[PDB]
Amino acid sequence: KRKGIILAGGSGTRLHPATLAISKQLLPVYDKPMIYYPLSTLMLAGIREILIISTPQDTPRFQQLLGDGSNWGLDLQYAVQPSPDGLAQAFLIGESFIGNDLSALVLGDNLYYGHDFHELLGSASQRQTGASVFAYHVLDPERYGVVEFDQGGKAISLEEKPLEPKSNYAVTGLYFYDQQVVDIARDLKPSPRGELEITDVNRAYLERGQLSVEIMGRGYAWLDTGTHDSLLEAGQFIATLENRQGLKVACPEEIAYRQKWIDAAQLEKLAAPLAKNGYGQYLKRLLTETVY
Amino acid sequence: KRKGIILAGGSGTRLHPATLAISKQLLPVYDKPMIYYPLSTLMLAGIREILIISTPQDTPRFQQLLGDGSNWGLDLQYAVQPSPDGLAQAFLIGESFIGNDLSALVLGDNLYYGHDFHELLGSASQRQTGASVFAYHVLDPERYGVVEFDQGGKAISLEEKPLEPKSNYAVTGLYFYDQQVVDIARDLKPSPRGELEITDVNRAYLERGQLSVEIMGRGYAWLDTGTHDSLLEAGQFIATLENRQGLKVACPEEIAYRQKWIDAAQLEKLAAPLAKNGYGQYLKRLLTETVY
Amino acid sequence: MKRKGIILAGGSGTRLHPATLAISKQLLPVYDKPMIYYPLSTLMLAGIREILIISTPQDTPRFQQLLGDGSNWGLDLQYAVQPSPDGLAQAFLIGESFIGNDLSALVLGDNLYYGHDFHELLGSASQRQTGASVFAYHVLDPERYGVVEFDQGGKAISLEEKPLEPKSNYAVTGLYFYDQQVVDIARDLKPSPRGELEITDVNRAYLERGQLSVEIMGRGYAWLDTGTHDSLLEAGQFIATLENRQGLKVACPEEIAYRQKWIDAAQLEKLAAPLAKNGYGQYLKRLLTETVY
Amino acid sequence: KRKGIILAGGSGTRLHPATLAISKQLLPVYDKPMIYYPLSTLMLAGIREILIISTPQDTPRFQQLLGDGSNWGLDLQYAVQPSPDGLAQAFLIGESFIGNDLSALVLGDNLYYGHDFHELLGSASQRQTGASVFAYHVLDPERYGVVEFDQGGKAISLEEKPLEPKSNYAVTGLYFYDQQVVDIARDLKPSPRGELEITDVNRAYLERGQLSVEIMGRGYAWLDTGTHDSLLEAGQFIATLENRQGLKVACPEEIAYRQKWIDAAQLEKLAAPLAKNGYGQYLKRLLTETVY
Ligand SMILES: Cc1cn([C@H]2C[C@H](O)[C@@H](COP(=O)(O)OP(=O)(O)O[C@H]3O[C@H](CO)[C@@H](O)[C@H](O)[C@H]3O)O2)c(=O)[nH]c1=O
Ligand SMILES: Cc1cn([C@H]2C[C@H](O)[C@@H](COP(=O)(O)OP(=O)(O)O[C@H]3O[C@H](CO)[C@@H](O)[C@H](O)[C@H]3O)O2)c(=O)[nH]c1=O
Ligand SMILES: Cc1cn([C@H]2C[C@H](O)[C@@H](COP(=O)(O)OP(=O)(O)O[C@H]3O[C@H](CO)[C@@H](O)[C@H](O)[C@H]3O)O2)c(=O)[nH]c1=O
Ligand SMILES: Cc1cn([C@H]2C[C@H](O)[C@@H](COP(=O)(O)OP(=O)(O)O[C@H]3O[C@H](CO)[C@@H](O)[C@H](O)[C@H]3O)O2)c(=O)[nH]c1=O
Ligand SMILES: Cc1cn([C@H]2C[C@H](O)[C@@H](COP(=O)(O)OP(=O)(O)O[C@H]3O[C@H](CO)[C@@H](O)[C@H](O)[C@H]3O)O2)c(=O)[nH]c1=O
Ligand SMILES: Cc1cn([C@H]2C[C@H](O)[C@@H](COP(=O)(O)OP(=O)(O)O[C@H]3O[C@H](CO)[C@@H](O)[C@H](O)[C@H]3O)O2)c(=O)[nH]c1=O
Ligand SMILES: Cc1cn([C@H]2C[C@H](O)[C@@H](COP(=O)(O)OP(=O)(O)O[C@H]3O[C@H](CO)[C@@H](O)[C@H](O)[C@H]3O)O2)c(=O)[nH]c1=O
Ligand SMILES: Cc1cn([C@H]2C[C@H](O)[C@@H](COP(=O)(O)OP(=O)(O)O[C@H]3O[C@H](CO)[C@@H](O)[C@H](O)[C@H]3O)O2)c(=O)[nH]c1=O
Repeated sequence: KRKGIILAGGSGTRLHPATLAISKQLLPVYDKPMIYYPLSTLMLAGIREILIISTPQDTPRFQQLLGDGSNWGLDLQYAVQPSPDGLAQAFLIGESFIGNDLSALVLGDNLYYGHDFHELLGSASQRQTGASVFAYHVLDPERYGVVEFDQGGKAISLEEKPLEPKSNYAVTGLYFYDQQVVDIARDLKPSPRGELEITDVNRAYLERGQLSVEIMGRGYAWLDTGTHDSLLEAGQFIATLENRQGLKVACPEEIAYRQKWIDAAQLEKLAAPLAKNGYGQYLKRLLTETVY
Repeated sequence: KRKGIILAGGSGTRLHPATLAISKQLLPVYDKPMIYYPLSTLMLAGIREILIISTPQDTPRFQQLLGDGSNWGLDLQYAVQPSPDGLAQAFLIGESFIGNDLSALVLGDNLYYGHDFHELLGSASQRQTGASVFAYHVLDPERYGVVEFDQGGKAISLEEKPLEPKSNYAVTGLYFYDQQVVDIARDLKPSPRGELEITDVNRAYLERGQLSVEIMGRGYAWLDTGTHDSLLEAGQFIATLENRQGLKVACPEEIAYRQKWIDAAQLEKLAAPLAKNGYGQYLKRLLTETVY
Repeated sequence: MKRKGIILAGGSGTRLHPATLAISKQLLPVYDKPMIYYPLSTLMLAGIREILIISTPQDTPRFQQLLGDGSNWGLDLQYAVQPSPDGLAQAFLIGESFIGNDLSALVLGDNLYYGHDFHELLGSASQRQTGASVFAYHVLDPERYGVVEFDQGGKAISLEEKPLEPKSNYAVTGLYFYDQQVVDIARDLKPSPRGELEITDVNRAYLERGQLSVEIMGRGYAWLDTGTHDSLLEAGQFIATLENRQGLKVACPEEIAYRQKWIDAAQLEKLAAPLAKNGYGQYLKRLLTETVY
Repeated sequence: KRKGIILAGGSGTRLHPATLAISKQLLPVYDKPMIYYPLSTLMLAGIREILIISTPQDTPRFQQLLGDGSNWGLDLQYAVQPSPDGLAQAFLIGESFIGNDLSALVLGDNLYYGHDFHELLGSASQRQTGASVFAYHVLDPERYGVVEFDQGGKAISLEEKPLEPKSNYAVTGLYFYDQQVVDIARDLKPSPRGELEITDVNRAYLERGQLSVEIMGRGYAWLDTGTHDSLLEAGQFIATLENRQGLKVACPEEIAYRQKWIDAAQLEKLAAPLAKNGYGQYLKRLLTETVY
């Protein structure tokens, strides 16, 4: 059983004054709230029990939007991160929620998309020992956790936001962990950036020979919605796919239905109040159409 | 003395689930909140005393964002519209705020842009009798209030969302009124579709020969953020201009400064807390650069 | 086994007027490189090195100027003219001598495919040695396309070209793999009510013989076509977003050639040289010393 | 009478490999060939007699697209620039075309748009002395000719592509000249950059107190299609305006009709060949719709 965490707080300075009114994670990516994207990622990984961590001010907003998850066949819980003191804090704030389980963390502003993403997630969720992370070729690796490989394609080092990156492979905001993660996190000291770093967690596993770094190929899209510009680009990306296909990306209701976490009667009840816009009409259609 | 009103309420059924967490009027248009755009419109019209009308739930959000307006040389007040029962309710809700003064109303999701907009506004503002409104050629006039002209260019008829529009000219969401508006609004009954219509207010002035209809030329951009797609397009539009020019659209701080409503010292105090991001850096730069 | 490829890159481009009064739709850019690069890349990724480019009489020399005989990219490119855009199936009549007694593949010039493991999706189809293979893709407006209907078991049961009342939301994309039966099939075709020699009629002949494989191309793949002004803009934006995020380029023939070992490192450095004053040349250079997984 | 020149040559290296296929000025901007835009600019300035200069290979292609211009009420002529040796060569190549007339040069890859652009053009075009150029605030002045002003608003220096710009005002790719330009261009020698510079022509006028630098306000769009990114952005801009308005930008047939250079019957005849598409349909619509 893997438990899931969505880390959806974080500093808002950058996006002010746009996000003076709204935390980044509540802004729409095209036609739905940003949080639906990472939420769908956990769902596609087969995870139904999820802890959403956000700021004292946004946590109540998330609860209002998403409730307890029961309408979607999920178990959502919530916790507050008082200060954005680092990704790895997720595992301290989430210690009691995780228990003795395996886990997965996804970042609030990370959007993934592509063919057979469900299988890629399935493959990582099924390795019960160590940790799995994903490496993606990017233009500006200095902005991210960076992973270096040897001549044989094997991962050999990690560095957080290196001044002189050793590769162009970023470690994306999606992480699968075994039961070792909490104690690793508990032992960390803040980096010089003043954060409790997920890269330090991932390095702990790498130093024990227990970090699986899978390449997320260039056929996938991995987008960061963290700037005004990237938020725009991501909206256009989603729009182009949805308008071409007549299918929506990261509709939790659809995913719950396809996974059999809710039945047709439940989906029909979710479509009603949204019946007057394209979203509800979309849900209704999924009841009478086979989609492969 | 002309007072301003921003009508910033409205139903969110359309934009759900994106606007399930945030109403249309608080969503960013690229890099700043939507309400900054119509606010800037009033400011460019020389209006400093402005009433913001929103939903019960949104008024405190607007208040948090904007305060009393004193930081920007403005006098901002707030009122609530309990149900989106028509644009003309603005004059009932704002009857006391208006007093015996002239007024202007702008719609919360309307974004205007172009060369000599400030002169177009000033001219309408200087007309102390009757009403003034603006007509703009559009592709789908059936979505809007539509104004018909005779062979000599005189406005002859108005119709709200006509099934068979008489022209391709939409009446935009920006209206200037004399003291007659409140009593005209007070005598209106709701339309078949159940709204107290701005088009009916406008028709009352037309039928007395006191409605001025100015053509807003194709050189201007008049956009609305009413839909997912149009918000995306409005974001791209603003981004292209800002990134080309190194100037921002609808920064209230800048407009206030340029209009002499706040001095250099006040502008510097506004920029400090935003100094870590591009918006604060922008305000500071405005103190040392002459922009024509 | 060798399969031979065909790009159908003709037509009038009427929907794109007046932009296509200047150039063939297939020479217009999609973001940073000519549209034709994209379908060409698709054939290359299917392991196909010998490719006939069919175009209008006026545009044929323009493609010859851009691409040449293909030898610098390790390919064998040839050209033939379609006098009038009288149907996709005409590709097999125009290309009959080119095809000879070989397996073939046709890709449409304004079709742009992208996604994870597309390379393997192409290789599975290209490596078959019998029947026809085509791809079904869920779309919003199936009435604009060849449409495939399935029974409750997932089996293809009918094909209709541009149906006013589509039987499903699955379009048959502009990518087709054929065995040696196709030329004789095409030869017996008559113009449809639309006035064309239809690929859909070709595909129905295979279906009738139980020899049509319809593979679903899932929603994780992007299949776009640049037929409208709007569509072409959106395709450019899509490529741009990917390229700017990744530091990698989509459908660079020089890269794909180098990766398939059809050209060597020295060959690539040579291609990069004349292009080095721009970002595209710089990227080719970077590929010589960067391992990309 | 002023005569016009469109410099539509150059290598277009920044656009490789797209411009291996085609001259940059033959590539579409959204819906019509790039060259329509600068052509429309000249036409909007009242100019009917225009010389189009391009490369040896492309000049014939422009002749094929546009012909002798008689069908649009113009007199279009062509000349080859053997090598892209500087904007000022347009005055040498075009020496005989110009004769003893006033002239104007517009760059092939520059796109202007905005309210009262026609009046802005008319003012400059109708002057009968000196040189007129336009200054536009930009984010990256180092890429352009840069004009500096004194405290009084008076232009005091010009630099081409300065590493350390003295201002954020670029001199755009539109230039109006009296009879002095040809002899000025004749005396120029190639710059450090290896080019016969328009900026050198402009400084010759500035030295004699005969350069009018007019500010093109932030209300106007001035874009150029020189990078892949900027060509994309220009296309989206045009698209947004065209789809909102149901009007098209830079349609030569329209402009010619509005200026009375062609009549209705002439216009019907031009739409006929284009009727099966949205562009022909638009021309037809112009015959029976009054557009203010
Ligand atoms: C630091 C911090 C962040 N966050 C949230 C905010 C965002 O949704 C998300 C990521 O924050 P950002 O600030 O975009 O990304 P950043 O924290 O610089 O980088 C992280 O995210 C990258 C992937 O996006 C990784 O490559 C880096 O290794 C990792 O450290 O996590 C929190 O909820 N709490 C925090 O304390
Ligand atoms: C099912 C579903 C998927 N997605 C997103 C998740 C992924 O980013 C992307 C693609 O979904 P995936 O299920 O990973 O892959 P997809 O291309 O649909 O491929 C599936 O469908 C193909 C066609 O039947 C099969 O041949 C593949 O074996 C199968 O994996 O779409 C959604 O946003 N919502 C969904 O309801
Ligand atoms: C009806 C109503 C609307 N609103 C807000 C929501 C939006 O910011 C703005 C406009 O409402 P919408 O419903 O987008 O636009 P719509 O109401 O269809 O039409 C209005 O706005 C159009 C232009 O935007 C005009 O051409 C029409 O004449 C006028 O009736 O007004 C309110 O705040 N309260 C309301 O009662
Ligand atoms: C007439 C015409 C114009 N344009 C371009 C030129 C400009 O970049 C932009 C706006 O055209 P202009 O004629 O400069 O300006 P516009 O905003 O239409 O304003 C005009 O129309 C207004 C409304 O009737 C008048 O109040 C103004 O006096 C008049 O100048 O559109 C075209 O691309 N094609 C056209 O046919
Ligand atoms: C009819 C015809 C087309 N062409 C070129 C033009 C384009 O690159 C490409 C496709 O032409 P279009 O007119 O977009 O596509 P269209 O003929 O409507 O539809 C075809 O392509 C669709 C996929 O794009 C399929 O779903 C249909 O079954 C198929 O008939 O083929 C030619 O070169 N010659 C032709 O005779
Ligand atoms: C190699 C290459 C690919 N492409 C396009 C074709 C596809 O649309 C898209 C993805 O390329 P593909 O090779 O199909 O798939 P990609 O996501 O890179 O996955 C590969 O790379 C993965 C990461 O190492 C491997 O796990 C996979 O087994 C392998 O198939 O990129 C290009 O445009 N140019 C190229 O040079
Ligand atoms: C040098 C040269 C250029 N051209 C064409 C190419 C373009 O359509 C147009 C401009 O060329 P570009 O090289 O993009 O623009 P660039 O030459 O960097 O700069 C010019 O254009 C800038 C405005 O776009 C100005 O601000 C500069 O003062 C001016 O020198 O002229 C020619 O046809 N022949 C030429 O010799
Ligand atoms: C001053 C200012 C303007 N704007 C918006 C309002 C308009 O949509 C657009 C253009 O502003 P306007 O002031 O109406 O027009 P603009 O093009 O700057 O033209 C001005 O500046 C020109 C150049 O000095 C003068 O020749 C004109 O007479 C003058 O009106 O920019 C802002 O968003 N922020 C601002 O601070």
